[PDB]
Order: sequence, then C-alpha cells, then structure tokens
Amino acid sequence: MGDHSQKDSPEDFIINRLSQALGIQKEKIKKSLETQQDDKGEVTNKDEFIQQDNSTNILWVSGQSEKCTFYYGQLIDKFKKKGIAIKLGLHKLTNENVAKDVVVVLLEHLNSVFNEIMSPVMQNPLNQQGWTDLVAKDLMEKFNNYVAQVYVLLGQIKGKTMLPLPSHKLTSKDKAHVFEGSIITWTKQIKNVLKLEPEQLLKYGNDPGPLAEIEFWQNKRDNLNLIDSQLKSVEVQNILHFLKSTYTTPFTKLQAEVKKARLEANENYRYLFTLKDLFSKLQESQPSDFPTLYELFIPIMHTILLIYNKSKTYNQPPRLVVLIREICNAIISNAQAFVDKDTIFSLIDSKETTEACDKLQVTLDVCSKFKDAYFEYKAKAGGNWKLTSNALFVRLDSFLERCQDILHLTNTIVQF
Amino acid sequence: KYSKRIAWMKTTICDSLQLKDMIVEESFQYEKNKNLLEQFLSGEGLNKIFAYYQVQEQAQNTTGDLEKIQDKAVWFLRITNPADDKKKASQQDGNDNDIIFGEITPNTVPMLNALMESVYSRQIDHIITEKIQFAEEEQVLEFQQHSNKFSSEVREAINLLDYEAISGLSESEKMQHYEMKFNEWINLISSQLRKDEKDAGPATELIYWRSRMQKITNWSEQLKSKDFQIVKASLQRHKNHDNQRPRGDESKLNEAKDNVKYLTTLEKFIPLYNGTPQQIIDTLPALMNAIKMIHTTTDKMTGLFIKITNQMIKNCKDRILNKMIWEQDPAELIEVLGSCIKLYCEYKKCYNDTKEKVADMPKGKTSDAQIFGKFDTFVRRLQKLIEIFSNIQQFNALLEGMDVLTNKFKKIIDDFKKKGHNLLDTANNKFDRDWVEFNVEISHLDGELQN
Repeated sequence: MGDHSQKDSPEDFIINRLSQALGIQKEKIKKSLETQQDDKGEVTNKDEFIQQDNSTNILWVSGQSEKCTFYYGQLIDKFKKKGIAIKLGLHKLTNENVAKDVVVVLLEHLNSVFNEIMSPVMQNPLNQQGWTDLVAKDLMEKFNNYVAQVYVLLGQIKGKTMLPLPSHKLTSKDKAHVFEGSIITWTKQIKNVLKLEPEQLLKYGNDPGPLAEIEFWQNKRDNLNLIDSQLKSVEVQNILHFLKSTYTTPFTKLQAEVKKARLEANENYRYLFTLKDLFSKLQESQPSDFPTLYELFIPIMHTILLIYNKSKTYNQPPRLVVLIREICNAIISNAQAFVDKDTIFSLIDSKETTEACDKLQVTLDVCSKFKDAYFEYKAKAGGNWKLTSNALFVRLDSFLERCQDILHLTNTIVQF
Repeated sequence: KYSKRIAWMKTTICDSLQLKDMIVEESFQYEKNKNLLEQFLSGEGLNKIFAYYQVQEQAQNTTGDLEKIQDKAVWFLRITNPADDKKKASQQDGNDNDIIFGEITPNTVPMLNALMESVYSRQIDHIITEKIQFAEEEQVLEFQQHSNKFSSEVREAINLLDYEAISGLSESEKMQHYEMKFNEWINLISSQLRKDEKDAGPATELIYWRSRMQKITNWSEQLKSKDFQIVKASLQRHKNHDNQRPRGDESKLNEAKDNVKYLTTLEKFIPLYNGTPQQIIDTLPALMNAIKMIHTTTDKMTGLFIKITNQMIKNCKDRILNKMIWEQDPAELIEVLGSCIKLYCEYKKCYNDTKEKVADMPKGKTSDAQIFGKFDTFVRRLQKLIEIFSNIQQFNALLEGMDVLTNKFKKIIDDFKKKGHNLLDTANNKFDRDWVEFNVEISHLDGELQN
C-alpha cells in the first residue's frame, strides 16, 4: 500500500527534516497549502501517476513560502521526487521513486557539477542496459562541456580561470585529450578578446575605471600564467606529442600571453599610480574642486610624463595615451555635470544669480587649464607627444563649446 | 570531523532508511563505521575537508559502506552526502552544510540524470526571463551555454544479450514474424521519408517542414530503442539479411531526416498577418533576408520561395479592397497605393538578382523555369497596381477636369483589386481577364485626357 496522494507528502515530511525531525507525515502545514488548485492536481499527478517540486522560499521579495507545483518553476529550497516513472501507478507504490534535495542558493550550477560527477560515476560502473548505449560516453562529453560553460559563467561573474575547468579530470581515448586542448583554445581567445579600446567604446573611460581594467587584466593573465603552470601537466605534454600544430598554436598563444602579461604588469604599475590620481578625483563630492583641481591637474600630468620614462618597455605606449586622455575626459564631464544640471536651470528660473553664471565660466577655465597643462606636458615631454587631441579631445571640446554657448546666452539674460 | 557531526549522522539515521529502505530504522552503520576507523575518518574528511568536497554514502548487496570512492551497486538505491566547504558549521543545521542525492544503483540512471538536467535547464530558463542570475556579454554567453545544455537534454530524451533465447532464436516462425515486422516497419518509414508542392500557405510549408523534423525525430527515437535494434541483431544472427540491410537501405531516414533537419532550420530562420502597405514591404524585406541561408538541391530552395511569393500576392489584394475606392478620392487612394508601389519595386530588384544566379548555374554545366515565370508574373501584377496609384497622385498635383479623370481611373483599379481579394484561384484567373478589360478602359481615359 504505502500511500498515494499522501505517500509523497508522508516521506517528504521525514526526509526534509531541517537537520533533526524524521516526522513520517499528517503535515498540517502541507494540507493547508494543498488548496492552490494547480499544486494539488500537480502533487496528485506525482504521487500515483515522475516529477513533483516542493518549494520553501525564505524572506527575499514576494517569497513563494510553502509553494511549488509538479514542474512549473521555483524562484527557494525545493525537492523533486519520482512516482511511477511513463506510468508505473496502480501497482507497486512507485518503487522507482527517486528523491533529490535542491536548496535555495551558482548553487544551481554547483548542483549541475554534482549531477555530471554522478553520471560519470554511473558510466565508470555498469555500461547500462542499452538505454545509454554508446551515447553514455557522448553524454559524459556533453556533461563536461556543460561543466566548462558553468566554469566560463563562474569566470564571467568571478574572474576568468576557464582553462582550469576546461582541463579533463581523472583521464585514463586520444579524441578526449584533443577535446581538452579545444577548450584551452577558447581560453587564449578570451585574453586577446579583452582590450582597453572596447571599454572606451561603450561610454565609461573613467581615470579610475581604466586603471582597474588593466589591474583586472594583469590579475586575469597572472592567474592564467599560474593556471598555465598547472595546465602544462606531464600528461598534457605527451598528448601534444601524439599529433601537433594544434598544440604549438596553443603553446605559442601561451608564450604571447606570458609576454603580454609582462607588458600588462608594467601597465598595472602605471595603472596603480593613475588609481591614486583617480582617487584624488573620484573622492570629490562635486563641491568646489575645479578651483584646486585646475591647480592639481598640472602635477597629475607631470606624473603621467615621468611614468612614460620609468617603465621604458611600456607595451602600447601610443594606445595607453588614448586611455589617459579619455580618463581626464570622463573626469571633467562628471565634475561639469555637477556644477550645472538642475542647479543651472533653477538659477536661470529665479534670474537672481549673476555670480553663479561667472562660476560656470570658472568651471570651463578649469577645463582650459587641463588642456593648457596637456600642452605644457607635451613641451616637458619633448617628442612622442602622440595624444591626438584634435580627434580624442573632440568629446571634451564639444562639451566646452555647448558650455560656452550657454555662458554667451546667460550673460545676455543678465543684461535684459 | 568538526564538532557538528551530530547533525549529519542524525540526517543519516533520517534518510539512510529511505534509500539503502522501506522506512522502519537504519541498522547503525556510521557507528560500526566509527569503531573499526577508515569510515569514521572518511566522514570526518566529508564534513571537514575544503579539499575533498564530495563523499559517497554507498549501499551494496544488507551491507552499508561509507567512502568517497564511487562503486555501481546492484540491486541497491543510495543517498550521497557532499559537504563541499571547510569545517562543518556547528552553529547551523546539518541539512541547510550538505546537499542530498538519492542514487539508483544499477537502476535507470541515464533517465534519472536526464530529468535532473531537464529541471536545471527549466530553472536556468526561468532565471533568464527574471533577473541577472548569470554579466552583459558574460550573461549573453551564459544564455548560449544554457541553450546548448538544453539541446543536450533533448539529445538525452531522444536516447531514452544476443543469446538470451537459446533454441528459440533459430525458428522459421519466430525469425519470419520478426522479418515481416522489420520489413513492415520499412514500408511505414518509407511513407514518411512523394507529394508535389503546388500552391500552399506560409504556415502549411513551414508546418509540414517542422512536422517532418519532429516526426523523423520521434521515428529516430523508435529505431534508437535497444529492442528495435536487438531484433535487427536477432535477424543478423539468424542470417536473414533480407529484412536487415533492407530497413536501413530502403529506410530513406538517413537522407529524409537530413531534409527534415534542413526544413526545421528553414522554419527557425523564418505577410499573411500584414494590414498596412508598410507591413507588406517590411514582411518582404525580413523574408528576403531570411532566404539568404542558401549555400548552407536547387529544386528544394525554389519550392520554398514560390510559397512565400503566393502569400504576398493574396495580402496585396486584401489591402486594396480595405482602401469602395470609386467613392474614395484619387489623391487619398494614391498615397496608400504609393506605399504598396515601393514594395512592388523592391520585389522586381530581388527577381533580377535571382536571374543572374540562374545564369551562373547555366555557364558551369553544359520546374525551376515555371517558378521564375510565376515570380515574373507576380512582379508584373505589383507594377500594374503601382502605376494606377501614380496616375491618381499626378491628377491631385494638377485642373478640375484633370481631377475627375484620375477619380475614374482609381475606380476601375479598385474593382480589379476587389476581384483578386475574393479568391486566390480567382486572383490568378481574374488577373488574366482584368488585363484585357484594363486595356479597353485605358483607351477611354486617354481620349478624356486629350480634350
């Protein structure tokens, strides 16, 4: 007998527990939550009819609580049992019933990593009764690529390290060691894919942001170099020997990464000095600043010039100049947005503010001081000026033009 | 272990009598695990070791043996306890540090796994509709990883001895009943794997293409079942290779499933739900862009393009009827018909590019022509509607007598537009009868314009 639309709820009360219970039913809380309409017919289609979730969402925003259905969706510490896995009902009370615990919280990814580690434990053990067939090893390969994609998703939220998860674990044919190399290939691609110019394209370009982008890039390659030392196993070397232009292209990209990393590390030492300069600007609470920052800009430039001489082997010395200029660019735009905006609209409205108009001109003067100091550093540099302000500073020039155009019209308003 | 081994062993005495058992009690295993030494220290490793993230609570045939080293154990069902983290927290529940996993030992594991991955896919899809979950191009790559994990799940779902008879294998009644069944399966498979395209709707061709994909997919699941092949093994063992190499060879499910998958890919890539002339042109632009996937038989490509052309013809007639266009002003009718005129111009340009591709296929090598003729006729009819439009607009720009002449020309063009919208077969038959009548009407209009 066991039970039916009740059996599932009976072994669900005991097993769940929460560390210490073993109830074995009777769940008064469960019989009261039964009357959702969809959930009851769902729980009935699981019991004596093979899938039934039982969700427990705690706190958050609009929590499911004692919720779930038969499939449906959990947004939430749940659990799915089997019960007559198409139909083994109205006989032995769901003898193939399979239970599994699924906590709130990724954890959805980590669960997927344990499911693949179970299915590989299954393939190593039996061979199956033809329900798996030769697709057993193919599904194990489909699981491994899923675990790689989860590790790629981990690196997306966290910090790369895809190559380590692409590496096959507990390998004993020759096609499998080739698959390991092919995932190593897309790792080298991710390093070259990342650039200083693509971040500049999609707005941003902050003096703090670009420094952090090199500090994040130099950390990713440093990890990739450490991962390369683990990747380059005595076993992984023998795989490359037994058929090889696939290997040497992955080895060549590694030596290119190791050199670019040495370049990135010098860029990081340069980025660390700019992160202090950006700290001087980022700290600003949009009050005054431009009065002293116009004074503080000339020395901030004088530091950047000395940075060029000190590194010497500074890779991308003409590309890093486009970042530094965009850096000062984004900074000025932020400072400028503060001193006007709704405040400038509000002052114009009242029409009892003349000095505030003059303050706006002072803000523009601070910008002029930055461009003057940029030319004052170009002379101090003495060759290799680069910059290309005539196209780069256009973003800044176009801001100051619009600013000046307001200032021209604001002065006339004071006249009338 | 840590100091919180009380809240796992209790969770074990809990669940270990629902897997390794039909409820009742757990014959104390951890405490003759914990008084031998390896099973004590191993479970000590379970909770405490960040290194050894996974354990294994194996049931084997009753015998219990706790150890991380996994072994496939018939006829058992199990529960697995993987701690994952360093130092089992004694100031929290032992259920909310471990993650439980009830295994089937030599019992339908390839199914149970496939459902578990079908669930993590659905939850991953539910998160994709909701918030961050995965960011940006990273989250875009994550959605590409899930969509690939989903295809592997559908791959798994599709997946779902020889001498076990003795003297029952060799019989002229048993082997003939199996050969008559395998050959009858060949005649059934041949039914799905020849009807002419003719004139069909935009849904009909895409539906039968998608229907062939799912039908030949379910048929490929029926032939992927071990029984349906270990009958084709019993035939090859009996040496009846006349219903064996004759429901693979004759069954053309190898080439037909290929055309089925190609038809499924054409439906995924891709007028009949368009009211305005802007939507008619926009439908033709999205359809002509979706028909670029060609290089990835030339007869199969022409049959799909012809079905897309017929649907765009039946919509244009329905649009001209919606615009009583003798009562409607010529200037007002011209503005609506100008939008339909521009779409007709775009279709004629696409017809010239298709003729140049046909010329290149004739220079290399020393059904497809009748479709090119039906496409030229469709382009010819679209230009005739564009011309009657432009005649109405030119009179608006002009002249009271000039305006009245345009209103008469717009009235005749409407009556032809209403006949086409009535029936699609009437649209082909009446279009030929309208071209003769339009010439007689044009001569009467020219005489009035001369005066």
